[PDB]
Amino acid sequence: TFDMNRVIDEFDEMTRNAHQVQKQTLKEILLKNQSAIYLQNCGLNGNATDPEEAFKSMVPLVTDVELEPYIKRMVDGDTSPILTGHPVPAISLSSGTSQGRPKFIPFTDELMENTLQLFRTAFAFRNRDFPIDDNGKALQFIFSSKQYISTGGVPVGTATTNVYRNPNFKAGMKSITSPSCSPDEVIFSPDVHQALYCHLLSGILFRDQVQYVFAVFAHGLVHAFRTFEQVWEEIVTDIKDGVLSNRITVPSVRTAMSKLLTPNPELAETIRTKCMSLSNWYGLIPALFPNAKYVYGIMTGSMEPYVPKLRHYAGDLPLVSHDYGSSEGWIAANVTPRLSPEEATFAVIPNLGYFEFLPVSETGEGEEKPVGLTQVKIGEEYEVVITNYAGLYRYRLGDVVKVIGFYNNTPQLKFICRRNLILSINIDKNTERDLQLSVESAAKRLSEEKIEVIDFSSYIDVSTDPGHYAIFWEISGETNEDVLQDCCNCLDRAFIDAGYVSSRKCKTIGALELRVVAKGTFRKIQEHFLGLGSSAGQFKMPRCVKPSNAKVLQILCENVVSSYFSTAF
Amino acid sequence: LPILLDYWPSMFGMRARVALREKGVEFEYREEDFSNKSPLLLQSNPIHKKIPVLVHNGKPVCESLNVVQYVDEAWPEKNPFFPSDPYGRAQARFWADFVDKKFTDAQFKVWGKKGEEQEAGKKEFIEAVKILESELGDKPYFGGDSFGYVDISLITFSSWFQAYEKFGNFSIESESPKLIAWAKRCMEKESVSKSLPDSEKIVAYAAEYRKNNL
Amino acid sequence: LPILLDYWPSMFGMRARVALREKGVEFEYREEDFSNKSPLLLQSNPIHKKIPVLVHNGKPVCESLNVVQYVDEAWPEKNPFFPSDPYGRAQARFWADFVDKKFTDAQFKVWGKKGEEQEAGKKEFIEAVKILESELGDKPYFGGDSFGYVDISLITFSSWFQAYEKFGNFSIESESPKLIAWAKRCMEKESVSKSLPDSEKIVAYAAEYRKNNL
Ligand SMILES: N[C@@H](CCC(=O)N[C@@H](CS)C(=O)NCC(=O)O)C(=O)O
Ligand SMILES: N[C@@H](CCC(=O)N[C@@H](CS)C(=O)NCC(=O)O)C(=O)O
Ligand SMILES: CC/C=C\C[C@H]1C(=O)CC[C@@H]1CC(=O)O
Ligand SMILES: CC(C)C[C@H](N)C(=O)O
Ligand SMILES: [Mg+2]
Repeated sequence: TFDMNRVIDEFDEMTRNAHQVQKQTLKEILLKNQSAIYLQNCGLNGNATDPEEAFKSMVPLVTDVELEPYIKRMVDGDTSPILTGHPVPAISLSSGTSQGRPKFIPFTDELMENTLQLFRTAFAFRNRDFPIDDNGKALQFIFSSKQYISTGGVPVGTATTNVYRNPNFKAGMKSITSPSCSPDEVIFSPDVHQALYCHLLSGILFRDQVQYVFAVFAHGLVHAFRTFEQVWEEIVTDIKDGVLSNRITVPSVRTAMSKLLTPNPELAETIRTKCMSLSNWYGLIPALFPNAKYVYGIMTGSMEPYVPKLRHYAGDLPLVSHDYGSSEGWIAANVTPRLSPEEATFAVIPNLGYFEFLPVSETGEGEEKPVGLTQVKIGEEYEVVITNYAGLYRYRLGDVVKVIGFYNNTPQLKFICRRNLILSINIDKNTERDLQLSVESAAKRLSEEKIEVIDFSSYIDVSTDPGHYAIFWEISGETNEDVLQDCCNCLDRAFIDAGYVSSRKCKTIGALELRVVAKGTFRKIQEHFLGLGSSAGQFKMPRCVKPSNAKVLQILCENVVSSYFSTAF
Repeated sequence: LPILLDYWPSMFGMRARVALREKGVEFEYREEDFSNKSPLLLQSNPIHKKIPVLVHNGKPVCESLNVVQYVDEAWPEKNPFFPSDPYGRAQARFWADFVDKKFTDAQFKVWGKKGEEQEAGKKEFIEAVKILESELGDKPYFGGDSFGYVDISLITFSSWFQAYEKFGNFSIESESPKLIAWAKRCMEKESVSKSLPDSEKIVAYAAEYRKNNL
Repeated sequence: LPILLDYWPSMFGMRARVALREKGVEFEYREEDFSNKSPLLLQSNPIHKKIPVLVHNGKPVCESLNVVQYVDEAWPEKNPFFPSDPYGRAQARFWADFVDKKFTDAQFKVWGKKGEEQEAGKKEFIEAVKILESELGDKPYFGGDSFGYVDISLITFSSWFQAYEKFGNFSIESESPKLIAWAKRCMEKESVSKSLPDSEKIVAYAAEYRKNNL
């Protein structure tokens, strides 16, 4: 049960128990997993009198490339348990690359647990610094409308979807947050761009009680407020006449909004009367809801260049920093949210995993062995190592973080990085230049509509005979199908090489399926990435999917605003 | 050459077959007519008259877990079912007893009963599979880094997942895929791929045992 | 210091106490009010909520037979309950299983129920005590040349024999003497001579159970 004092006391003790609890976490992981095949080749059996010593001395370090085959063995047809154990109910993807190739990472119900508990503690602490009213709400531009079923009839999943459409999510977060503005069906709407045309509109639906504005990233709020900033005369028109815009086309969300709507005209006088009075939006977040205690999101790392505009958007309202963890590993929680974003540090909750840190202290990098969590030295930057419920045992994520201080017996970390970058040559290309170029060439047909492309990805589908690629696009607005079909065609029309030619001209590989994506999914990608447990080097988004890419994959199938097979060819 | 007195649809006997095949032992199969139980069967087990029965060096082993364990202890050189420490074997035993009793009685209600015990049986079976799913935390197998003792204990019910999926009208996969999936990992080895007969035979037979009595 | 979660009339708890005391461990005993199952008990086994529970290294060990083999594996240098061979071990496990099934149930019927249920229970226990008599044959014990595993498993039921005799209004000794006889032989071990409560009190507990459910 989510309360204030008893839990923060338990967390305090938890961060004091740090060595014991982290140890117990390791013991919990191996006791729950003495059966892993990789562990057999490592020489494990549980117990032992030199367990920590034997684990740190006998099980080797692994990369994305080497963890790819096993979880891959887990996901496709062979619903076989391997690295962790149980064929996880959902699989996750990793930023940066695995030799340009995808990376699979298991997701467990224990992870949902990690989420509930971390959100539980952090929310209690922020409520300690920025208390909120229990009868109000919060503007959450949070999304998880997409759900995909992998090549074996097994779901693969992002942290977001695996959390929101999770069975205990509604039961789990009822006490830890301020009630959601949008109906779940609108959140889970098959069209996230218009869907949360409806998000601005829903959070905006209950402004006076919206206790805070939420997106996990500064940039999340930034494009959410550039997109908040992308619908006014229309939102007003839609809500005014009681009739939503022609922009909206999905039957479930249309049913929802129409269900909500009735024609009201004076309020119009109001929205404009306030809005542009300021010198073009300083203090915009307070302007839209005057009483939101804060703007909560990831403010360090890659969001460092987005915090200013957001700040420049949030005005005088304080900007509060976010905790760190993911579908791959959970590390730190911020329990002192009142700290501004630049100085911000986050303490690590111990039972979320078993972490180790490789020093960069020598030159670059330095041939030094991993040291304990509290064995790490203050002020130094280390490489994060993960041993958690997610299939990472003594695994190198590949990011850099600094120890600023200690919250009691558990150390404070800091992130100043960006990319986990040393790439290698791929096989989901179709040169990245070729892919980016495909998007560019096909997108102008959309640019005819006064728009710019914001993001993209792709996926190789060998379920089908013949196999067929599926290209994904994130764009600014809603348009007709004809242009999209033409876009798919051009996507095929820009894969400039002869190989593609031989293939689809023949059809040993089927026509591209263009499942155009709604706004914010790739944003969900960056968002599920910089917060992953390691360091701020988590932003190189893999452009095309080999069966082993999952987070954008969970973010692949359901929200097909439209999905088409080339009518040409 | 060791003798096995067993039943082709019996899960427990199947545990024995999975063990003897899993290690590397040539062994002979004997089918037992419960109506006309063999003389060696009457002599080996005159009390329970149960299976599987493994006559080795002239002395028989009765009960499934007993035959399997007997196998692990007799030839402990290659693929050990147990972990090195007492507590690991302990987990294997606690969970094995879980598999053979509450789990087995619940499934028994599912395939062999009508009315109330079938529904209650459905509930018991589902909660049981999720608790077993939970304890496993995330283990590819059960007892150790590879094929386990309790692995042997529950794998034979994977030949019965179909009958429960049809009789219980539940999908033990969509509600707990990881367990059935655990079973299809184990199916890739030839021990279960050759010890346990076809699933359809078991669902049909179970339907026939239902046909025979009310 | 090993912590035992025990119940005074628990033949099973007695299986644990007899096991540990037989080997050579100094332990502490905690009496349970199952009305109020202990916080560590509800943490040891949160679903079964059953004893005996032996706590070692902060690890709860559950189930009676499980607990005694746990005893064997915990201090394997002095007093083993098993012989060296796998087959002998299999025999011991087999007969222990014998002790747990029809026998325990049979006694449960003889002292816990009456009438139509009762005589069935009485013929079943006389049958069981008889097969028991036959397999005992000559051995001072059961599970080995000395004090054994299953000796631990079945010696503890000998304090309930008084109850079986009175409610049963029987005499299990005339039909099968060597068993109870063997029991008082085994009573000389300090393991059972200090772990098992008085039989009059046990008879009285049976009296309470009976007076409550008539
Ligand atoms: N605990 C035993 C139970 C064995 C058992 O009852 N087996 C059935 C065959 S599936 C049997 O022997 N039935 C005797 C009969 O039908 O009379 C085990 O796990 O093997
Ligand atoms: N098969 C069990 C039998 C244990 C047993 O009967 N325990 C009883 C002691 S009377 C118990 O703990 N009952 C708990 C309750 O029903 O409250 C074992 O040997 O561990
Ligand atoms: C326990 C938090 C799980 C939810 C995770 C996401 C949110 O909704 C807040 C950011 C967080 C991303 C992160 O902690 O890395
Ligand atoms: C777990 C979810 C609430 C958020 C997660 N960071 C994601 O974007 O996938
Ligand atoms: Mg997100």
